Amino acid sequence: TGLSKEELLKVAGSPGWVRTRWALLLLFWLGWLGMLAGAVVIIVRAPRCREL
Amino acid sequence: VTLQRNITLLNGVAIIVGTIIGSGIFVTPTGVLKEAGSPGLALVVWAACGVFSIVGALCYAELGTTISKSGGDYAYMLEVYGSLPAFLKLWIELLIIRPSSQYIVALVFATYLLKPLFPTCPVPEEAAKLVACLCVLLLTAVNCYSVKAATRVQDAFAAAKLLALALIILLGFVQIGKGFEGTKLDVGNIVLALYSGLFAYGGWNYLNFVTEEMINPYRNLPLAIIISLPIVTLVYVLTNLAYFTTLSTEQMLSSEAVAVDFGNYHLGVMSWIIPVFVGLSCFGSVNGSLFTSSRLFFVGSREGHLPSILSMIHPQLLTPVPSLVFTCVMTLLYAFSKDIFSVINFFSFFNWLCVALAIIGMIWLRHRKPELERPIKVNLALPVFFILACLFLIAVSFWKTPVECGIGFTIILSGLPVYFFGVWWKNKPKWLLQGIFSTTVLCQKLMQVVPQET
Ligand SMILES: N[C@@H](Cc1ccc(N(CCCl)CCCl)cc1)C(=O)O
Repeated sequence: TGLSKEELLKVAGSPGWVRTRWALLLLFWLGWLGMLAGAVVIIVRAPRCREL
Repeated sequence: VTLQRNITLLNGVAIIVGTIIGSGIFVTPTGVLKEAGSPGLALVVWAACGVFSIVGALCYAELGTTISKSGGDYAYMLEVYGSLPAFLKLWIELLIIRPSSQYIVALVFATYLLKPLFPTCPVPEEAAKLVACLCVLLLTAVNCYSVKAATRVQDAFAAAKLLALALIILLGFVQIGKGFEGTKLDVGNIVLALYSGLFAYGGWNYLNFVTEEMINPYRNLPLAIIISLPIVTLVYVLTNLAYFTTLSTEQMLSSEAVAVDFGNYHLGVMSWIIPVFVGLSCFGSVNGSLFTSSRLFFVGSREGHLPSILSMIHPQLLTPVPSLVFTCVMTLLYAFSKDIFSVINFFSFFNWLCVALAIIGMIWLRHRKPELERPIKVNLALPVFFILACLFLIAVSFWKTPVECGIGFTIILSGLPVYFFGVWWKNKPKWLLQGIFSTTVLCQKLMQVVPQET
């Protein structure tokens, strides 16, 4: 079994960890936008089907 | 903290109707008609497999309100067959069944959503895999922020399917307004035709994996099944009737995506409508499959089967964040395997096997424990009819397609080793226990998550 709720309250509010969460919840959204721009680049940089 | 019961009667319908329909109806009919061989008998198996689905789900409406617990088809066998039989299912559901199903349906989202930028040739593989994964990442985030957000998303993409199938039925009736042959009747063939609908209807059990999150399950769970699954049945027979107004047997039995060709036949200026609707259909199927899977891995950890990181909840937002992050990572790790459509077929039958073991367990409980309260009960003939129908259909797999089975069955047996080391052993080396605890508290500190209080 893992850590207590009221034990976690002693650590989880430390500025180091709050800055860590702020950084990661920026980096995830940034990395998703990275894949989005990537996908759009693939869709531009690919040969379209010739018409019938 | 505790997970609040946010799923309404309507959201309970949108969880089920919004995940049954998915890709199935818009791509499967060719694979019914190949084994039916006739537009007469095809419209029979679409109704008959519907009837099998209603009686199955009606067994689950009982079973879920007898146990009254959120772990669905895992809980309902843990309460019966005990620790290791439930673990074998959970291991397979965690490692294979659910990551593969999410990933391929996310791929169906991508490949159909992009289709009008590539009308006559395959969409490029990198674009498909990126767009598939961007879907799984975005839906994971939506599920992490708010149960209210994810359930209000599930309405939108439940509606999207019913609107799309309404558009198919509308065009069908318009062609009837504007203006049984050939059947391969063999008793050893038509059972394989009935099997083809058990991709298309499959998913009616999903509402049981979220039982503890409905506002009043003793009403909502059986009522949402009875509202939903007959509506799906009606929609399917009308949708296939609509296809058979437009496409000949020779077109339908050869075509790649029957609904897209149907779309091209009528909607020449705006033919991309149906391709995009099959895409948006899938986006809601992934959401529901992801929401619902998160609860299984969470519940498994409460009952001692999985590491105690996954039982934790985020106090500020009241979502099982580690389970959703695990769901996502495990699904995205699945994306780069090659022969997926072999995998999900040779394990296709394992779902039906477990559904049968669950209703067998229900009758074994009605013998052993009349002590348990049962706010609704089904007449025992329906379970017995349903278990006959299930075990008959399991047997078909080993007649028509046994060849793959050893590759799947190896993974089932590979569940036993991990059970012993992970669950029965109780972590005797204190250095491994300290490593587990260290790993745990890092996740705790990082994600800001805490155990549930009952
Ligand atoms: N009707 C669905 C397709 C579907 C059906 C059944 C399963 N299951 C396992 C067999 Cl792949 C149930 C447990 Cl995940 C998964 C997906 C749609 O069209 O989205």
